[PDB]
Amino acid sequence: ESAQLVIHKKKMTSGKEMSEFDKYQGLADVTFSIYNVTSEFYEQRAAGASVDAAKQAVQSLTPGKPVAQGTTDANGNVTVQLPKKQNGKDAVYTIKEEPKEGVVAATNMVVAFPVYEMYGTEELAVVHIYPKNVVAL
Ligand code: NA
Ligand code: NA
Repeated sequence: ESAQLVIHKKKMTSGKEMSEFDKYQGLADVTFSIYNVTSEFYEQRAAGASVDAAKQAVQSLTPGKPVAQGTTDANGNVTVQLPKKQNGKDAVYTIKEEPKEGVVAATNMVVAFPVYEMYGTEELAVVHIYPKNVVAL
């Protein structure tokens, strides 16, 4: 009933691990805070938003206390576990990078369960993400 979310923080110059990103240095000691936006997603949906629009909307929301937080290790990685469901519904989370001196923070990202490899037929129990700031890139 929980999935692992593996967050890879890269200094940038599918849902599965992507070897392409190994060209970039991993950044240690970066904290990510993960917020439950499940209710907010379903509200957007009930108001007629598409799945994509609903995700885009809740991307800017960080309601309440983070359900999880993790700080990257020496290689730039951290795993957190997240419930696949919240209040009986397929869960949606907003992932926020905490500000850190000398680091360009990623834009907030949304992860909506279940996750399929981008879509394949097998649900992922391990989801890999690579938060980035495209405007900065
Ligand atoms: Na998804
Ligand atoms: Na990044």
